[PDB]
Amino acid sequence: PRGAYGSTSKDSLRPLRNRDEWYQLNGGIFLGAMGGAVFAYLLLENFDALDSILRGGVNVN
Amino acid sequence: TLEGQTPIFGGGTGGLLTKAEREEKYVITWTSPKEQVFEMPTGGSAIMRQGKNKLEIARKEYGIALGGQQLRAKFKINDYKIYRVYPNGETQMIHPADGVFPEKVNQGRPKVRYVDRNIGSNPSPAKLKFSGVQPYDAP
Amino acid sequence: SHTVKIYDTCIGCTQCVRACPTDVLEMVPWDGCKAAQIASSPRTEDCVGCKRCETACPTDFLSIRVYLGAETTRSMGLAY
Amino acid sequence: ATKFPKFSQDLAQDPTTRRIWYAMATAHDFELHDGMTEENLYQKIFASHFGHLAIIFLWASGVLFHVAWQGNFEQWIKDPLNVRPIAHAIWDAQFGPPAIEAFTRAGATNPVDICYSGVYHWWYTIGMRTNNELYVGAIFLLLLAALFLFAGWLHLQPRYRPTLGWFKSAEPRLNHHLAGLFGVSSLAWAAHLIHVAIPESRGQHVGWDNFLFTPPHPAGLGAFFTGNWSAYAQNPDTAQHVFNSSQGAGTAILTFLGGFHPQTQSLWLTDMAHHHVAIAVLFIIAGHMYRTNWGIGHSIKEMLNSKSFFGAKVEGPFNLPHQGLYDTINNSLHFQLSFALAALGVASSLTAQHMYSMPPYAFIGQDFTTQAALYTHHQYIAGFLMVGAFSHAGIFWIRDYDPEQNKGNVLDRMLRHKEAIISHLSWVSLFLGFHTLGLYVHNDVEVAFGAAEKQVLIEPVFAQFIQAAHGKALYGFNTLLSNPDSIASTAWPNHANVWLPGWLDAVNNTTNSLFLTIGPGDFYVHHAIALGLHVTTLVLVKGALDARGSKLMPDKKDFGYAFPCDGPGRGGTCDISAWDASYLAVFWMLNTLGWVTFYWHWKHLAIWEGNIAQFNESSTYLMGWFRDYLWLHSAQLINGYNPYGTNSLAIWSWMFLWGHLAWAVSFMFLITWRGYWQELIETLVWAHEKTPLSFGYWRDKPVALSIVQARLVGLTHFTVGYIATYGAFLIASTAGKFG
Amino acid sequence: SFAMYCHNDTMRAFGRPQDMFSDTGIQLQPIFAQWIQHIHTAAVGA
Amino acid sequence: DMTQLTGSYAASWLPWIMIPLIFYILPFPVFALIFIWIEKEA
Amino acid sequence: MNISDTQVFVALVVALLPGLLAFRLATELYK
Ligand code: F6C
Ligand code: CLA
Ligand code: CLA
Ligand code: CLA
Ligand code: CLA
Ligand code: CLA
Ligand code: CLA
Ligand SMILES: CC1=C(/C=C/C(C)=C/C=C/C(C)=C/C=C/C=C(C)/C=C/C=C(C)/C=C/C2=C(C)CCCC2(C)C)C(C)(C)CCC1
Ligand code: SF4
Ligand SMILES: [Ca+2]
Repeated sequence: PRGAYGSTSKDSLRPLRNRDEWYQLNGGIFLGAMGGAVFAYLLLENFDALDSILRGGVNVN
Repeated sequence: TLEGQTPIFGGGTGGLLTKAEREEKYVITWTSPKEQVFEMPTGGSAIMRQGKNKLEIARKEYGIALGGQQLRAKFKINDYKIYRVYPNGETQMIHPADGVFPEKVNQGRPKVRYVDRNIGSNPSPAKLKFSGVQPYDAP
Repeated sequence: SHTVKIYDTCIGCTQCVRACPTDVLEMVPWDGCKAAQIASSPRTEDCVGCKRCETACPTDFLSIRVYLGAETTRSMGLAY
Repeated sequence: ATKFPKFSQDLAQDPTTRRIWYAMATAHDFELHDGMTEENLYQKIFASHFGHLAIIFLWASGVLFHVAWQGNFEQWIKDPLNVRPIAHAIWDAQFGPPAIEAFTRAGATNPVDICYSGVYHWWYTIGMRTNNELYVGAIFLLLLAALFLFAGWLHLQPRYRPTLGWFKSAEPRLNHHLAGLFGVSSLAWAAHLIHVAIPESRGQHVGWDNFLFTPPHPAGLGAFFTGNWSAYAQNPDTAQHVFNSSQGAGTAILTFLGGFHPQTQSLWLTDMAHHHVAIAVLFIIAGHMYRTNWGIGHSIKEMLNSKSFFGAKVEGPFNLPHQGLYDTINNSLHFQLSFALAALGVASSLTAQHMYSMPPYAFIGQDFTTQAALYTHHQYIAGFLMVGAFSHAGIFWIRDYDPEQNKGNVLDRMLRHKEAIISHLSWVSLFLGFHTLGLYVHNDVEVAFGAAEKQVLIEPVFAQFIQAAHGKALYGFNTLLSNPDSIASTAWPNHANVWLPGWLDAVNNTTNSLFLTIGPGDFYVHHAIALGLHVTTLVLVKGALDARGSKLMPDKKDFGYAFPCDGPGRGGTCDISAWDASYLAVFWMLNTLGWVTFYWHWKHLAIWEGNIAQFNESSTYLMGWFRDYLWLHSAQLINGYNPYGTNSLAIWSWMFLWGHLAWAVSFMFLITWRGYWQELIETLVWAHEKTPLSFGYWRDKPVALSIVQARLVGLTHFTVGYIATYGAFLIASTAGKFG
Repeated sequence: SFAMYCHNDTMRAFGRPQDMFSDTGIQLQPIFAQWIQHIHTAAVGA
Repeated sequence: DMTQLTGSYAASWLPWIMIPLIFYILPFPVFALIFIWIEKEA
Repeated sequence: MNISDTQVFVALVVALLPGLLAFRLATELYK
């Protein structure tokens, strides 16, 4: 590879020197991004229930 | 390698653990005049064979207890030896260290950790502040 | 490891060596007592600190002293 | 080995869970750290003290901020006698609607806690009126804590690390801490009372915006420099003065009236200003006693080493050899810490004994729960400080005392008759215990058998005489201040008893706690307190004096302050170290302070009820304490929640049981000992190794807690349960029956 | 056994009796002991 | 109303988020930090 | 009349100064 990802490059800030590492990183990135987006979406979609939760309003009944 | 036949034992829960395979293990070997029943150091009874035996034990105190209080005191067996076995395979014989039992004085043994005074003359800790020397280690 | 020291009041009765459950002590030639022998502690790495040796010592005060120190696997008496 | 702990390779090489436990226990024992020098010891301590000071300032900032943010300080100003001060808001998401309603009170629209620390009364007396003033104080303390945090870092940089000689210079430190830290601070506080607090108590606002051009007295500073100091005492606050208003308000800034302000039932603000003025002068004078750099001044080393009394040959002060002591204190940080802890312990006891009897804050004497909380808080802290004074005294004997440099001096003499000291302390404890308990159970049997007239009821005549000598005419004695014709009351040469009319009014007032009437029930409990004081002293003194050694362990000094035992030999040596004596003494300190706070609380409960006769007739036998104090006053506490609902006492109910639970857990650590648990842990170690799907494995081998660690952990649960159980009962039994 | 008592104390203190382990909340009926009582009563004909 | 946790004080939404953060959100990451600190090899 | 939203936010920002200095002192004492 050209530049910082060549064999002789000593770039300590760019340590993923293998293609397989990059593909595994990409798979993790996609799955984690989808999971985090869905987690935020679920928290926001249930914001009324979660706001009652964090104020103790679910303990009326 | 350590030679000898393991005593007849059906298995127990007080045997070796991960420490035997990871850090160290101990082996006690002895010769008996006959087949007889002895007590395993960690519970249960085992049958020592007619010839020479070999028992694997988790701690050195097990060998001293078995050899000292059972083999010597009860079965009149005085030729037991304790080895320390490391995971790499290195084996060293540790008891009796020089072939003579420690309670019997043997020539050539040096004095180790001997203090040339009575215990009441140890210096006060205030004299040895910030020096790192304990009162019992003071000259 | 624990530290085991032997002082000059030892009378060479061999009782501390016999009482040791891990063979830390042995008896060595000496001339300071009638028995012509004194206790030694060459194997303090195997000392557990039970202080059985101090219990067996007949002199007053003790001719053998155990000072509990850094704890290791074998000093803690751990089979695991 | 592990990096943690950085200060001990012996612990860092420990392969068991004991390594983590002991790292936290010995982290602040700087002297035992690897490669620790004396100079590095003092420098690390000096920076540590900066951190502790910053923590105190942050703590005070948090108290101010939460009151200004969520409290009701401004509402409480308008009616201090009927408005409940608010500590902070409650945000517990597990609350139900009944709990939310129960804790929504004191005029708030959200759940809140009721402040019982007295900070509302304190800030009100010192002239704070608005939440913005509290907020500015909170912000100021944040910056002050930042200043001390930076100072600690600065004095660790290589150029600013003080030398060991700087730390050892005792005379300049005493001069600056007496004249400056005690004197100038007292003078500055008196300035705050004169310039701010007193004008604010008269309806006049004085702040940073107008204090430069608003004189505190009409005579100005001219009266001070011309010698006309009496102008400051003219026209004091009238007996009809209304606090925080100009109605009936005088102009004097330094009076010496004595007694209490008739409305607030607290000490006069102008009296407190003159108090800190006179205290400042005395301490500034005291700060010039020792020589630093100009020849004049005493040398403490010379005074201790002196052997001539105006020519006559003497052993020393009071004909007692004090030589060699200067180096003993100056080289022993534990000796210095022992005096500092003892002085703070006595000061904390004096705070508790004097704040309830002479309330210094407006209307704080009428906040019954606050009064009980403050007295119990400062007495228990005093007991802990007293234990620490003797604990570090025992540490001094082992670590810092050497017989050679103290040969023949007064410190060596004490060690040479320790048996006489310990045996006589044992006799006093036995005499007090046998007769105090014996008289209780004698009264128990008589009252139980319907013969309450057959009780032994010794009158506390000696203490009653002291109260009469202070002006209490209730007992009918006619001595000293209770006798108007006595030379003490008249002060015949000068008649300068301008304090006496105010003092006598407060003394003979039946609505305050100034010299509460005492009878036979008070006689017995003080002898219970004397028993507790002497036994706790006996345990602590015996541990300190036997720290070097005893017949059972002649060489105890070579083993350190805290070791488990010396084995089962020689009969057995459990709890033989000096640390163990401090461990045992905490049990007696808790018991003694229990008797002290039980007595204070029950006596004040009877007075506040209007049922003083209950205490007078029931405190003479132990069943009266158990029935009319414990059982009787627990009723409303244990009904904070029940099958019918919850009220505001539900927290004190839950914490009451929480303290009992922590107390019970301590018994496990204290009764069961290590070898039982080590064998059990070994069995669990086997189970884990043989169970599939349990991929976890210990990096540190699980071991039972050490012998010493068990005593400490058990003592901690015992103490925490002790404080939590009584604190919940103290708050609930007083706040449930009053404001 | 015991930590559910602590659960009950906290629920009752919170003013949440419906979350308690009780006959009126989360019920824990000893059905096997109740069954034995019914069997032993019906054995004699009662 | 007294059926929910509320606050009449300024920024009453602060306890709404700070109580979860300090008590059951951050403490486990904090324990993880300390655990890594006390287990690091020399 | 208790403090306002701005005052609470100002106190939070101001508290960062002792917060960072506490970290500096703690790490310095660790040396
Ligand atoms: C790590 C890993 C591990 C593992 C895996 O891997 C395990 C496993 C086992 C098995 C085998 C068994 C069964 C289980 C049960 O049931 O029980 C438990 C429970 C639980 C729950 C446990 C727990 C589990 C795990 C831990 C999980 C974790 C997760 C989390 C969430 C984390 C979190 C984190 C954050 C940061 C906080 C057991 C047991 C026992 N343990 Mg055992 N573990 C361990 C850990 C631990 C520690 C630390 C300690 C101390 C505390 C102990 C303790 C104990 C005791 C006492 C006992 C008993 O008894 C038991 C037995 O033996 O039988 C028989 N052990 N274990
Ligand atoms: C499942 C049980 C449970 C749990 C987990 C909580 C959790 C909580 N409650 Mg709570 N509560 C409960 C049951 C429970 N409650 C019940 C049954 C009641 C009665 C109905 C209450 C009544 C109640 C009130 C009235 C209040 C709380 C508060 C709180 C919060 C503060 C944390 C705490 O209590 O101390 C946890 C303690 C610590 C984390 C310790 C901090 C670390 C310091 C440095 C220790 C220092 C020790 C100290 C110096 C030595 C002692 C000093 C002492 C003598 C003064 C927290 C959200 C308070 C709140 O709203 O907080 C914002 C509050 O005001 N609760
Ligand atoms: C200003 C006061 C002061 C100072 C500077 C010291 C300083 C010291 N003491 Mg000391 N002490 C004091 C007051 C003080 N003490 C008091 C009042 C008592 C009586 C209770 C004691 C009783 C005492 C004993 C019995 C021992 C010491 C020891 C020590 C030294 C080592 C500290 C240690 O073990 O690591 C730090 C230790 C800890 C952090 C202990 C953990 C906390 C304990 C268990 C309390 C439980 C926490 C509780 C639940 C909540 C508290 C609030 C939380 C934030 C911690 C150190 C020089 C030890 C020593 O010198 O060994 C030879 C020792 O054995 N002290
Ligand atoms: C209710 C609990 C209780 C009681 C009554 C005692 C009693 C005593 N403790 Mg003690 N202690 C306790 C709990 C208790 N402790 C706990 C929990 C601890 C923590 C471990 C300690 C730690 C401790 C230490 C460290 C020390 C004491 C000391 C003392 C003695 C000093 C008081 C004294 O002489 O009074 C007089 C004696 C008594 C009141 C005891 C009762 C006497 C009985 C009632 C006489 C009855 C005679 C009768 C014929 C008996 C019937 C026959 C029967 C044998 C079958 C005394 C024997 C000190 C000591 O021994 O100094 C002399 C001491 O150094 N104790
Ligand atoms: C029903 C009445 C009653 C009872 C049952 C007791 C019971 C007891 N008293 Mg007691 N006492 C009482 C009334 C009573 N007292 C009265 C009215 C007084 C006068 C105020 C005293 C004054 C008193 C003192 C001064 C002492 C006791 C002691 C004792 C205990 C041992 C007494 C004994 O003979 O041991 C058997 C006797 C011996 C083993 C040796 C003799 C001990 C005596 C008391 C001292 C020698 C007498 C001599 C004149 C020196 C006096 C010293 C004194 C001036 C300080 C015992 C628990 C002693 C105690 O608690 O010890 C710890 C103790 O020293 N009592
Ligand atoms: C730890 C708890 C504790 C302690 C130690 C005390 C201790 C004391 N309380 Mg007390 N008290 C407590 C808790 C406690 N209390 C509680 C919880 C309450 C409930 C609120 C009370 C309520 C209370 C009241 C209401 C009174 C006391 C009083 C007293 C004192 C009695 C004085 C006396 O009779 O001596 C008698 C001594 C003499 C008559 C002296 C005789 C001559 C001697 C021998 C001197 C001889 C000349 C001398 C050598 C020369 C001087 C030399 C000098 C310069 C060195 C005493 C100091 C009384 C007191 O005086 O308070 C100030 C008092 O009226 N207490
Ligand atoms: C030491 C002082 C102190 C103490 C004990 C408390 C206590 C409390 N605060 Mg608080 N607070 C303080 C100062 C303090 N405050 C200051 C100075 C500010 C302004 C920045 C705030 C701002 C604040 C907000 C905005 C909120 C609280 C809340 C709370 C409660 C829940 C805990 C929480 O969420 O923390 C939150 C803490 C912060 C946002 C910052 C705290 C900053 C202080 C100075 C840190 C102190 C660190 C301490 C000294 C080091 C301990 C050392 C260790 C050995 C013990 C609790 C009653 C919550 C509440 O009211 O619930 C009902 C809440 O939402 N606090
Ligand atoms: C530097 C710093 C800082 C900052 C910080 C930050 C920037 C933070 C952030 C943070 C964040 C931003 C975080 C986040 C997180 C996240 C998470 C935690 C997530 C989770 C998720 C999940 C759990 C998911 C799940 C899932 C999946 C996976 C699939 C299916 C679905 C679900 C949803 C289930 C500050 C200034 C403060 C201070 C100073 C320092
Ligand atoms: S028991 Fe004591 S006297 Fe006997 S040999 Fe050992 S050290 Fe010497
Ligand atoms: Ca619900």
